[PDB]
Amino acid sequence: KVFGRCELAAAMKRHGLDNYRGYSLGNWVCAAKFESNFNTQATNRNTDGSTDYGILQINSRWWCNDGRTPGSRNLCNIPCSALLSSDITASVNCAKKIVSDGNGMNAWVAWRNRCKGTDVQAWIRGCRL
Repeated sequence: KVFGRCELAAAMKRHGLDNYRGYSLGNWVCAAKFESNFNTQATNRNTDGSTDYGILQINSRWWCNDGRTPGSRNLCNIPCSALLSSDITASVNCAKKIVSDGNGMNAWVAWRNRCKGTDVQAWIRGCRL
């Protein structure tokens, strides 16, 4: 499912992401935009053999099992495939644990490279929330 901008912002807000660990809603929308173009089915393989999954490109080395990243952890306790569902619930709850891990949203390279320090609120502008 390819989310609309406002649609995803409302879904993320409903799942407790606005201001989660100090990160306003615009940060998550911005990250999803540049990680996955709002597409829940986005996957991208990394050079170490791990794969990024779903709306927030959650990585199989640490956070989910894809049966294909040897010596990996499954700290979100989910199959990576669940991260691709049109329902973002699994992606959101896993991201909550990623962003609590110490490094905040720097765990997402596109957030730090393209969202951090910009006007992220513009990403929820015009949305009814």
